[PDB]
Amino acid sequence: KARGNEYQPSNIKRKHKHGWVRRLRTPTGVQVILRRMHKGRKSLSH
Amino acid sequence: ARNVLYPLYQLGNPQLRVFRTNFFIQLVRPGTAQPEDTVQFRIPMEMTRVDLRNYLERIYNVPVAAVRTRVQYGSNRRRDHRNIRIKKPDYKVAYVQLALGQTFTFPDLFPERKGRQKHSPDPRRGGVPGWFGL
Amino acid sequence: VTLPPNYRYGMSRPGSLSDKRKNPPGTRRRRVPVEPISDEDWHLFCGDKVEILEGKDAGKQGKVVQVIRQRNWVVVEGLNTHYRYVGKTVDYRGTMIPSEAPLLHNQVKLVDPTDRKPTDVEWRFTEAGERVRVSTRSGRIIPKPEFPRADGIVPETWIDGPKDTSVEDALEKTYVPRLKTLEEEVMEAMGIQETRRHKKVYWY
Amino acid sequence: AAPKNRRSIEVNRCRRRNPQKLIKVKNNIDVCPECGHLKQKHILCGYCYEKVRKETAEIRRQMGKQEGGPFRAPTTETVVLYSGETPSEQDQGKRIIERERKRPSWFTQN
Amino acid sequence: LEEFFDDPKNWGEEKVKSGASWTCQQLRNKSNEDLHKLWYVLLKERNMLLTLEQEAKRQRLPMPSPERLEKVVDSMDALDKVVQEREDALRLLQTGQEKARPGAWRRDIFGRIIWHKFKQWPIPWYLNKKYNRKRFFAMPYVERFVRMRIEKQARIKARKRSLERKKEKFLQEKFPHL
RNA sequence: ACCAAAGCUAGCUCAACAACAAAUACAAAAAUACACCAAAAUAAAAUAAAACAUUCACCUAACAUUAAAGUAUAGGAGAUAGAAAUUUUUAUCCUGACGCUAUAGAGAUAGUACCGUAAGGGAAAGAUGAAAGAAUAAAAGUAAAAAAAAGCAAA
RNA sequence: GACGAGCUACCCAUGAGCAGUUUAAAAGAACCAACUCAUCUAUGUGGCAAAAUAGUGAGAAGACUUGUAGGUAGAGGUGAAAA
RNA sequence: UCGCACACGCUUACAUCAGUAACUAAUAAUAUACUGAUAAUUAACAACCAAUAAACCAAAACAACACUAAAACGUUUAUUAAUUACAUUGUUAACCCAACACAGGAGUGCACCAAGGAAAGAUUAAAAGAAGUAAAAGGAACUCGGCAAACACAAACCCCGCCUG
Ligand SMILES: [Mg+2]
Ligand SMILES: [Mg+2]
Ligand SMILES: [Mg+2]
Ligand SMILES: [Mg+2]
Ligand SMILES: [Mg+2]
Ligand SMILES: [Mg+2]
Ligand SMILES: [Mg+2]
Ligand SMILES: [Mg+2]
Ligand SMILES: [Mg+2]
Ligand SMILES: [Mg+2]
Ligand SMILES: [Mg+2]
Ligand SMILES: [Mg+2]
Ligand SMILES: [Mg+2]
Ligand SMILES: [Mg+2]
Ligand SMILES: [Mg+2]
Ligand SMILES: [Mg+2]
Ligand SMILES: [Mg+2]
Ligand SMILES: [Mg+2]
Ligand SMILES: [Mg+2]
Ligand SMILES: [Mg+2]
Ligand SMILES: [Mg+2]
Ligand SMILES: [Mg+2]
Ligand SMILES: [Mg+2]
Ligand SMILES: [Mg+2]
Ligand SMILES: [Mg+2]
Ligand SMILES: [Mg+2]
Ligand SMILES: [Mg+2]
Ligand SMILES: [Mg+2]
Ligand SMILES: [Mg+2]
Ligand SMILES: [Mg+2]
Ligand SMILES: [Mg+2]
Ligand SMILES: [Mg+2]
Ligand SMILES: [Mg+2]
Ligand SMILES: [Mg+2]
Ligand SMILES: [Mg+2]
Ligand SMILES: [Mg+2]
Ligand SMILES: [Mg+2]
Ligand SMILES: [Mg+2]
Ligand SMILES: [Mg+2]
Ligand SMILES: [Zn+2]
Repeated sequence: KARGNEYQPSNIKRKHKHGWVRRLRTPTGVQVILRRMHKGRKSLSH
Repeated sequence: ARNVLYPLYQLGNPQLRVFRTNFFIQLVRPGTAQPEDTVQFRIPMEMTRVDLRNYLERIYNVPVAAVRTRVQYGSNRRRDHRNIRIKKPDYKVAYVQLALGQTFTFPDLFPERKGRQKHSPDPRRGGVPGWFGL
Repeated sequence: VTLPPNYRYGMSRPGSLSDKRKNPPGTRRRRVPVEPISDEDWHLFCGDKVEILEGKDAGKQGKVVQVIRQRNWVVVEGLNTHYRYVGKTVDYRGTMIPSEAPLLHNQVKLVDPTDRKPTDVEWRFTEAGERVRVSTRSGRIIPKPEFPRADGIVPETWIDGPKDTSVEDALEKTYVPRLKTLEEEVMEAMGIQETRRHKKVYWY
Repeated sequence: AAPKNRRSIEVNRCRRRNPQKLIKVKNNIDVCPECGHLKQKHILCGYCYEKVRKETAEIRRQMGKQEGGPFRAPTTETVVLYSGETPSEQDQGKRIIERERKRPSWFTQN
Repeated sequence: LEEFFDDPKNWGEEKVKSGASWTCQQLRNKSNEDLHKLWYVLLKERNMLLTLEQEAKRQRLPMPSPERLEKVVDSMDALDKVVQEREDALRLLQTGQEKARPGAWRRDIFGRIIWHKFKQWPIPWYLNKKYNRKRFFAMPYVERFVRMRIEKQARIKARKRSLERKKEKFLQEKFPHL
């Protein structure tokens, strides 16, 4: 019906999809970290 | 002791000892009314209950009956001119209760013991600069 | 100590009210050019007698209160002067104080004690290895101004409270250079006997 | 409908400086014989009504003290007294409020 | 329990005098037991000062003689330096390993070179699960990133130089020296 | 008269030369129990050929520099692509600037605010003085100073 | 070449709801709430709202609604096909 | 008259004292939402919290016993399990997802008030709009259509799909 509320906060899903461990498990995740360090972000991973 | 490595415990090890203790205490005036048997200490974050008990008894020779602890959350909400957040530090609070029937009271630490020019312009002068005599 | 990258020193202490008012948390101002003078090349101190060569007040003599090395200033007591009120309330302006205006070091020469004249001071290392200031013009040794300390505690007039350690005890050498550490030392001293030993532990 | 053109400052000065949008000058202002403040001819004096109001508030407080609770209110007529006054026979048999201030000049004895 | 507070007569007074803080040289002369004891005389004083601190903050009153808190820090800080030496000297004289905790040089996932502080486990490294899925080594693609920061660093260095250059010139044209 | 306006610095371009200590891959920042580890397969197309199918430099590598030469060749023999044999080169030292001044020059006072679930995107700004331990009135828009038959607003 | 299934499509785990009334009955049965949908009309249209509100409607022990947590990823997924 | 708790989710927005010229409130008053200083939720609830062998065909449905669609959940015996006060951690709120101090989206347990809250800033009573109430005689003559609305709420005939979905 009405839209824009799509994001329903969950702490478990947040850490499980975007968290540091999930990144480190896969090569491309690693490169996400790498690119994000090369741009020097305050926050690397959720 | 804080920030130190501790030896990994296994069966029949030496009793763990710390010769120079790393912690530090604050004795704080309770923000709410609490019974005569209760004292309140902010401690460092990494200190266990048992630690505060032994620390109190052996350093200060206090007969402690009961200890309880909670963790206080400092606000994350105040903003810098750069609009980055200032975080007040989180800190642990402990309540101790004295065993021998002793009553504490927080000492008043400030007893109050210590160690007229009217130049006002003349209403009837009408703005004349009085210094000048004539 | 709290410092930003671009900062102007206003005679006010870095950590003070007048300073937080002078340059609030978000200011960045124009660069202040400072003619570089290395520490070893610096010939001025607080307390010595100097002659002012510049301004409305010149040819005069005076004592130095403090040197601010960052912006390179010297302070002559009550010599270069401008007027500042202290108390100001709605109906009243109180305490007009003559205030020392800062002076650059190009306008101030060091005075040799004997004949009271301005000179160029130059560092010499003597035969015995002391660092003395020799006048180029007058050819003399110029002292440096032995001066009080910031806390106002003079060591000669002093008394111990309950918690002050008496000199004799503090100086006493009790050290016995033997190969134990604090743990074995104290444990042996306190008479705490330990028998059982640590099992083997792996390190990764 | 959207305006077809920006209006010039000329047209705007015409419209919003009109003699109708100007604030009219009120001609009924006078002074009150007592306190000499300003008041409009048909309205009570503000400054006078103030001291009246304050005194009414205080007398209502003291007569709130003379009453025990929310629903309890007197069946007698009330008469308020000031320092030095004793009830007349006309006024006796009535509830009496006693006050510290000597009776204000504008409030009469009757 | 009174030891959390100043001597009762000393409370309302504005200024309170105290000594200098301990300098290392004064501490080198003490034996082990004496340092060990001094530690607690320092400790208690520190707690008492801390309490007065907080209390003064609560009463909305400026705190008497703040210098004290600076001093009791230094001495403790000093005392530490003295014992640390006596351990760190002695451990050299015995073993000859400079660093007190065991440790190694590692190439971690991100291709940095890192100092890996060891940990103490009850079982050998080939049998420890968590330690096994920690990877110390790099993959081929990391070689590219490895290059980039070497290159990035090289720029921040190279254009710092070029600032110190300019500074020398301005000053010299602004101040006709000699 | 308001709103505004002015500084010269922060730093950049381009080029030569060559604070520990603890905590961390549990849902990173959580001292501590039985495992597993670890892995590799051509660059494609956009576009040129006035369409589009074979074909389309540069995009990986080093090889440099002056030539041989845009030559031999290779190509829907079209578009375009393109060598080698064989030849040339004196040392370092000697750093700067007909490079930018706060809509420029770095995105940068920052990868920060903020926007994204996430990969990712990504700003804005500073100005007195020796000393504040001394307190020009020039853009548009308006105000001082509503408007009087008529008409590209002027001549 | 990455990142997306915290929305929605469909599954896999593990939980939770469904009062009354009628009927021998929990029978993809009636009536009608909670709960779910979205029929019809009028408001609203830089809205209260990037799809709502008021009335009015369908279903309401089932191919039912719903919570937490997994899974499938674009040359694909999923689809009681509306491309 | 959408009330009090917990779950998820938010992070000090909560508490006391003080200040509000101007910032937040779409205005004021004053302050749960602005600013400063100071404090604060205390474990018995909740999280964390053994393995391996062996017996055991026999639904939940007030469960007697059944129905078809065949149903989530463990006891007991044996072998070993550091044995030792007090571990560590969650505890405020007027709150969350929708750019907002959004007439909207939100799981569960008990409630219908004992608990929560104000539809009007002040007037005036024009038109036109929105919502509601009542209407003489007539009762679809309105209009694409009885749409909307009704002191009605019932019947019948077709086409297309069989049916609930
Ligand atoms: Mg969004
Ligand atoms: Mg605890
Ligand atoms: Mg607790
Ligand atoms: Mg083409
Ligand atoms: Mg073309
Ligand atoms: Mg084409
Ligand atoms: Mg190509
Ligand atoms: Mg810029
Ligand atoms: Mg975010
Ligand atoms: Mg103008
Ligand atoms: Mg004309
Ligand atoms: Mg999933
Ligand atoms: Mg899902
Ligand atoms: Mg039912
Ligand atoms: Mg049914
Ligand atoms: Mg209606
Ligand atoms: Mg129905
Ligand atoms: Mg039906
Ligand atoms: Mg479906
Ligand atoms: Mg079809
Ligand atoms: Mg179609
Ligand atoms: Mg919660
Ligand atoms: Mg306001
Ligand atoms: Mg938690
Ligand atoms: Mg929780
Ligand atoms: Mg709560
Ligand atoms: Mg919205
Ligand atoms: Mg109104
Ligand atoms: Mg009307
Ligand atoms: Mg009507
Ligand atoms: Mg009607
Ligand atoms: Mg009628
Ligand atoms: Mg008709
Ligand atoms: Mg008709
Ligand atoms: Mg008809
Ligand atoms: Mg109808
Ligand atoms: Mg027909
Ligand atoms: Mg059908
Ligand atoms: Mg049905
Ligand atoms: Zn009056």
